[PDB]
Amino acid sequence: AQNPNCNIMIFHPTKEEFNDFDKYIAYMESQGAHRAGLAKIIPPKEWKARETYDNISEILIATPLQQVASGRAGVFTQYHKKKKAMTVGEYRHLANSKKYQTPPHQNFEDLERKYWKNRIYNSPIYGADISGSLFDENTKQWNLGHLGTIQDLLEKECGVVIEGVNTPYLYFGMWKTTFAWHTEDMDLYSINYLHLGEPKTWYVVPPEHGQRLERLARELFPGSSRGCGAFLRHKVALISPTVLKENGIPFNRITQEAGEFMVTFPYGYHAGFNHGFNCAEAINFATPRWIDYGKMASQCSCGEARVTFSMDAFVRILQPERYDLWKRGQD
Ligand SMILES: O=C(O)CNC(=O)C(=O)O
Ligand SMILES: [Mg+2]
Ligand code: NI
Ligand SMILES: [Zn+2]
Repeated sequence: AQNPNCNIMIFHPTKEEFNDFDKYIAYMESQGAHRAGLAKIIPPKEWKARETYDNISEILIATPLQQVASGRAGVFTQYHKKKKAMTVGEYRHLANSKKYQTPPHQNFEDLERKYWKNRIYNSPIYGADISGSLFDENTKQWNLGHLGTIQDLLEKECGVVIEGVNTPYLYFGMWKTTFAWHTEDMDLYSINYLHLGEPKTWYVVPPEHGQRLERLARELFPGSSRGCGAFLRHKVALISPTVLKENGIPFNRITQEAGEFMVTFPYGYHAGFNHGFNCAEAINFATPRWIDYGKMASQCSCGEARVTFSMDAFVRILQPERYDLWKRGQD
């Protein structure tokens, strides 16, 4: 069995190997990369996402989100307070202001310490989930707006033809902006490219041990657990590495830098934070190996998780017994 310790693997494809996306995902899985829940892919030196970023300040962040925490430093939830619209140029200046900027630090480890000590005491503002792309249309390799669609994958594997679309999303971050512990919708893969700026630190639980994280989360967030049998779908709960280690939860960590891709694998729980002003692009995707994970994915029916249009068909086809209850939670 490849990668039996479930370590995060780092890949360096050549320009030739970067042509065929599906083939390279399958290669990484042949080497056991999925067992970690997360992999890093460093593009060949010949590749570029686009020519320059010199012209992005006019993108609008229609609904910036202030991430307000409650709890203790290592075990907290966050809620998103909506803020007035602002441009990427305005948001960058805000991220760099004395109130929000990255503090002085020695290295990524010191910064990680400072994040887990102090996160709860601040409310950083995140531009998340913005439909769009920063890949040049002429970038042919690993262009996250040109991937094979999940609808097409389901049609190819299972024969069924469904409505829905699959487009990328932009994320503009600042120091302490936080992504809560989650798996993807329908336990899909994700791919995330850090276009520019400061790093992103990731934490991940191997898929084979995801239920260990769920059981700890039920213990740590007991009211939330009574409210919903899949409350991690709400994407609000944070648990620190120290707390994970105290409770014996297997996990790994890695820091993504500008120019790098990360892939999350089906049912790989992940969480993390941004180091400073940055911009990422991410999209969900599927492969044949996903289908069994999609059939078994948990679902939130309490009403909180509210998701895209395209998840309807995935539930309806892969999980027809759950469909009626889940759709009630959507409506
Ligand atoms: O970058 C972020 O804020 C969160 N991204 C992801 O959870 C992802 O790419 O799957
Ligand atoms: Mg612009
Ligand atoms: Ni994710
Ligand atoms: Zn719920």
